[PDB]
Parts: sequence; C-alpha cells; structure tokens
Amino acid sequence: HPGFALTAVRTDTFEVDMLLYSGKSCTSVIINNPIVTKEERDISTTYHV
Amino acid sequence: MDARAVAKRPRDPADEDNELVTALKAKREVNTISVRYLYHADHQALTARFFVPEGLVEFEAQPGALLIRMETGCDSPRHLYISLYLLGIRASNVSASTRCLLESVYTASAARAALQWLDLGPHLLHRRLETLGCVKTVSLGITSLLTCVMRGYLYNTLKTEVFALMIPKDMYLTWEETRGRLQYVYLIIVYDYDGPETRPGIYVLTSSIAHWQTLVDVARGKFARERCSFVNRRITRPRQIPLCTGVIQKLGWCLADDIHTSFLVHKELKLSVVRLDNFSVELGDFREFV
Amino acid sequence: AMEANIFCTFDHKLSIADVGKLTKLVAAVVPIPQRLHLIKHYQLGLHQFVDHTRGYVRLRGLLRNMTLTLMRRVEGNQILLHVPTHGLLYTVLNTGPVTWEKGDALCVLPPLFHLLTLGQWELVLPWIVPMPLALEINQRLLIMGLFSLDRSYEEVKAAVQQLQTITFRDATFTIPDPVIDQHLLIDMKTACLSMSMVANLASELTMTYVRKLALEDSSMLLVKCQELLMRLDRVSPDDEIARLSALFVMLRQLDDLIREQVVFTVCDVSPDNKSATCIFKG
Amino acid sequence: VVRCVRAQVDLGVEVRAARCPRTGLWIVRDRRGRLRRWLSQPEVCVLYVTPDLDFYWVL
Repeated sequence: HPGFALTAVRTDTFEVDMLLYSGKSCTSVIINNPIVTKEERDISTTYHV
Repeated sequence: MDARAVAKRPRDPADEDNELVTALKAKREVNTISVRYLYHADHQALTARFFVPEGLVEFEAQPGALLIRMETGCDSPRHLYISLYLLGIRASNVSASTRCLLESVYTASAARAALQWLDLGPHLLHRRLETLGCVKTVSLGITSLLTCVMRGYLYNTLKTEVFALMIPKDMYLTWEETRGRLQYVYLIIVYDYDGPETRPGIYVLTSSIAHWQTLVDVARGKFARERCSFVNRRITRPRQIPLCTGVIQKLGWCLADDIHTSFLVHKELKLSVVRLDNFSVELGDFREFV
Repeated sequence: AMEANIFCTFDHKLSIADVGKLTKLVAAVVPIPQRLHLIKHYQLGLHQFVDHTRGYVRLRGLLRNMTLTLMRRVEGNQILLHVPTHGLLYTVLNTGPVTWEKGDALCVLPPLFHLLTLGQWELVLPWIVPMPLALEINQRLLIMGLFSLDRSYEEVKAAVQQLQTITFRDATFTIPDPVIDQHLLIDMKTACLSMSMVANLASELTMTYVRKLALEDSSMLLVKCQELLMRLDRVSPDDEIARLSALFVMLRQLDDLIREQVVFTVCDVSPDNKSATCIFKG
Repeated sequence: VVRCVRAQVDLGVEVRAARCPRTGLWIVRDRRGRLRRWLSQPEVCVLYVTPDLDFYWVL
C-alpha cells in the first residue's frame, strides 16, 4: 500500500424515458406555407422544402 | 421538323409551369406546399455548402470574404477553410498595428492551429492553399455552415441584395491613378527570400489589364527587390532549391465605379476595408512568375 | 428543349447484361476526337489511340485537344453523349484510381493501371485526378525516364523502386515503368532528350548572351545573374542562329509536360465517394 | 562625430540603428528617419556606442 489513498469518480449513462406535461395552449406556433427552393445538378436535382 | 416549330417563338423558361405544377395539374391533387414559383430557379450563382468550426467563422457573419481552403499533411483534416482576414498574420504586408488588432479577434483554437499548420512543411503557400471564392451566408451554430459562390455574382436569394466582397486595406494594391472602365482583380502572393522572414507578401491587385503576359511583365517591375532577393538567396545559399518567386491567379472583375472604402465591425473592433460591391467570381489556377 | 447530345450508335449485338454493365457508367468522362453529331464506338475513348510502341506522353499530347463529353443516357442501340460547356456544372463519376475531396482542381490523365470488351474493342476511360498528384506523376515519370540508360546498377533499381510509388491521402499507389526491356520508348526518349538539350544549351549560350547584355544592364538584377553563372562555370553566326532555333524547337517539343490546364473543380462529392459535382472549366 | 578636414569634432549625438534586412549590416538614422549621410563623406569618422557596452569605430 502506498502513502496515498484514491478517490475515484466515474459517470454512468442511463437510457431513460422522460414524460413531459404541459397546459392547454401554452405556446403559440406560427407557420407559413412551405417554400420550395431548387438546386440544379446534372443527374440529380434537389429541392429543399 | 416542320416550319411551325422553328417559326414559333422560343418557350419562356420561367413563364411555363414548373415540373411539380405540370405533375400536379395533370392529376389534380392538392398539398400544403406552395409550389407555383420555385426559388433559385433564375439563378446563376453556383453555390457550394461548406462546414466550418467556430474558430474560423469570426469576421464572416458580415457577408463577403475569401473562403480560401488549405490542406494539412495530417490525415484527419484533409482540408480547412481559412478566411482572407485570418491570413493577415502570415502576410508580411500587414502592418504591425493591424496585425496586433486581428490577432486579438481570432483567439480560438482553430485559427492558431491553422497558423501553426501554415508554416511547418517544406513548401510555400501556393502549393499549400487553394482559392474557392466568396461566402454569402452563415448558419452560425457551434459548427457553422457556409455557402460559397464559385462562379457568378454575390446576391441574396430573390435577388434583393447584391452582396459585396471586402478585403483589408493592407492587401489592397492598385497600380495606376487613371483606373479603367472595366477592371479585373487578381490574387498576388509574392515571396521575400529572407531566411527567417520567409513570410509571404499578400496582395489583391485591381488592374485594368486582362492579358497575362503584359500583367506579369509589369509585375516583374514592381517586385524587383523581392526578385533580387530571390537571386540573392539563390547565390548565398546554393544547393537549396526555391521556386515560384511570385504567384498570381485571376479572382474576378468589378465595375471600377463602386470600388470604395468601408469598415468591418466585429465585436466593436472596426477595421478599414476596401469594398467591392458588384463582384463576380471567375477563378483561375495559381500561375507563377519569376 | 433538347440540348447538345451526340448520338453514339453501336455496331454489335449486346445482351441485356451488357446494357446493365454499361448503364453503371452514366456520369463519366469520355474523350472524343471531333465534335461530331453521329459516331460509332470505334471513335469513343482511348483504345483507338493506344499504340504498342508509343506511350504515355504521346497519348497525353493527343489528350489536350479532345472534347471531354459525358454520357447523359443509354438506351436501345444508342448512347446520348453530352458535350459540356464552360460555365455550367455537371456530375462526374469518381472513376479515377484516387479519391477526391471538396475544393480540389481536377484534370485528365491516361490510365496507367488497368468496362466493356469486344473482340477488337475494349472500352477504356481516362483517369480524372487532382492537380498535385498530376504534377507529382509528371515529375515522377520524367525522372524515371531519365534513369533509363544507367539502369544496370544495383542502387538505382532501389532508387526507381522508391520513385515508382506515390502517396496521396490513403493512396499508396504505384505506376508502371516507362522503360520496357532496358531501352526507352521513343516517346519518353524525346521527352527526356528535350530536357537534356535545353539544359545543355542553357549551360552554354547564356553566359555569352548575358555578357553581351551586361553593357546595357540597367537594373540591379542581371549582374547578380551573370555573377551566379560565372560562379557555376568553375564561330560563324549561322551556328548561333541554328542553336537558338534548336533551343526553341526543343522547347516547342516539350509543352505537353510543362503544365496542365484545370478542367474540373469539385463542389461537393457524393457520400460513399463515387461521384461529385464539378463546374467545367476550359 | 569627428570631422577631420574642417576640424569640428561634434561631441555627442543620438542616432537610431537597425539591421537592413537585405543583408546582415547596420543602418543609422535620425529621429525622423533621415538616414544620416556622413558615412559617404571621406572627411568624417564616427564612434558608436550601444547600451550593451558595444564599441563601433567607423571610418
């Protein structure tokens, strides 16, 4: 045994499930109509909605 | 084949319906996505997305700056994206007050890591760097996201804001007081062949000359001290083989009636800059001159 | 609104598996000898160019002036080639032996290491490669051609063994040797002879011409130049005319190796690294 | 600064020196970058001292 002791720390992850409770109509969500923008490549064009 | 098709007027590529509209209306459905005018359809700015860490995104929230990439020999980052303002430390042309200013803004890990990477190998900067163009947008999370422009103009979407490229004043360089009507802008990197001070000279030249032979001929006569320094280091230290005393490449062209002055602001640290409003990007590779 | 699409017909019966092989090569590059409209497959690629006694440099000199088309679509009994124009952007397959990244400048090279095959035909497509590896390959091949005559010694075999391999990011790749059976091909013989001639004339005439110019020396630069040449160095004028014209014709017989025009610059590669998006450049 | 021909020994003067980076030699200047030009003249000589006890006699 040496002259010193050892305190050792260690974290441990836990796969868990929360449950979220909220009141009626807490926040207001404001949306618009989704817009398509277009990026042109040759063989595969993309559209970002 | 017949005369009516070649006698018809050309079909309006915008006023004809989109591919989604001619797919919907032939089958008559509805969706929550508004379709009838696609964005970016009348665009010629050839964009390219880019991921950057937080240390290289300072001085980039304001749009318009050179997103010049580099490569390190270490295999985990194959490239990195330096800004032109961040290259000012290795720029010998940058004054000491301006250098002490812009070292007080890039104090994150990535900037100084790139600074250590720049001056380590047996090469110069012209085979170390690679130019891309100008940045116009920024997402600005922790790992940000940049959209450069390789070829075209610098505009916001829906064409309502012509973005402008700024360069710092210690890299601006014009050569005649009578500026031409149309002028081009090139990226000069010269080398002073001093032993310890092999840090290069960075210049953004704005001239009316578009030819290449008559540009390097008037470029030999404006860096003759560094040319003689190249020959001097060639003769006093033989059996070492340097090369590419200067390198130029075509960056783009501007209109010469709107190249003006401004100042960047970033965490209330102003910096006087030369601003190019209606910039275009038409790249050329790193050519050299002795 | 159809675009410029060269109709490339074939001259041979193909199975369905042959078309299934060929439909994997959509976004690839193809060299074409002339900007035509209707063409067979005998003028489609590089196998029409490949000579037994001519090599890499003579293939490259016949590669600077080719319309680098693509393959937009393949269908029954025909191919639809797509000529690119400078300014637009197109998808290019990663058919080269070496991968790319985001931001590189890409150019063309003959395939050093070894597709459709017929009895007399083998469809072959050129390597597309970033610029620093291209310059590395040029400076490897010229020096490996320069070790041709003194190949008999035991050290220089290890030296050309070292020179035979290159290194890119995770690409420990090696090239074939230009010299076959201890005598150089006439292509690389001309390529090395031009370099030896321009060096041997530069080490001979420049001293006389710089000491002629030194009386009209109006700069602080030419004197250091002639001092350098003097430190190294320790007839009828038609011979001088012939020597200067020989110098410039051996320079003119060399410009296939002195440079490479940038053709493609990548913008974003596909994940799993099989294709990319490239703006074409002249 | 000693003036040999006209015999006017100038007693004590400030000067500001640097390494001229084209070579490994010194360049002397005044307080406004005047580039002191006595060293071209054969009529004068100078003595230089530095705050690290260095001694430079210049003809």
